[PDB]
Amino acid sequence: EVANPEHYIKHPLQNRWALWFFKNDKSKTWQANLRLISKFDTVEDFWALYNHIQLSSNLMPGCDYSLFKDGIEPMWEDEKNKRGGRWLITLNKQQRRSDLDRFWLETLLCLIGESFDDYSDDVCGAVVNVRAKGDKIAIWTTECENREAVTHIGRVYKERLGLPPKIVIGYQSHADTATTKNRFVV
Amino acid sequence: KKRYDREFLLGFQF
Ligand SMILES: Nc1nc2c(c(=O)[nH]1)[n+](Cc1cccc(Cl)c1)cn2[C@@H]1O[C@H](CNc2c(O)c(=O)c2=O)[C@@H](O)[C@H]1O
Repeated sequence: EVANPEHYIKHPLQNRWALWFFKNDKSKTWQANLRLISKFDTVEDFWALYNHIQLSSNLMPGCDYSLFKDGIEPMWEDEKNKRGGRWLITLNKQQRRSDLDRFWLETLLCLIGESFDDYSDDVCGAVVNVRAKGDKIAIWTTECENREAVTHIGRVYKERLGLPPKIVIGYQSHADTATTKNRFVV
Repeated sequence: KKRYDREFLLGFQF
């Protein structure tokens, strides 16, 4: 007779996740400013890492957090990113105080909680850009020609953030980005 | 397979 696992096990996530950090440094390269923080695979280790790091709104201009599935680098030239794109949300400057941190947390919860049902295997990761002209949050998808997966992810994401129906967000392919047109909108 | 509600996750933050 053995101990009941629910009294002592950490709560496991579907996936291992990696949090990355981008440091704004013009003397270094893009590749070398992008660096791993740490990995986690349970709810308890996710909060241990979230609770000691700075909120996005307190970061210096030019920095990014990136949360990607273990094995996928947060750059578009990665094998699981190069045929996909991203649902992009652009925030005005006033949103920095009121929505940035709440949207980014909600975004983290959607990834680690697998909120996109069977299209969750299409999710690669998410990036928040802290910029003086306007912050941006985005969820990256592995294939831009998978219409039904991309469409479902975009719609679920937009209502999870609480965005009003009149506010339109676009999905832009990494290959087109590399003034970008939207393949999809919700 | 392992799916979690937002309110369930937010309960382990503290
Ligand atoms: N080698 C490699 N360099 C990158 C990458 C990248 O994935 N790989 N990215 C991220 C990225 C994500 C999605 C689509 C595109 Cl086109 C680019 C930015 N860079 C470098 O930074 C430049 C623009 N980057 C930034 C923005 O846009 C910002 O905001 C910010 O910072 C790019 O032209 C590259 O020189």
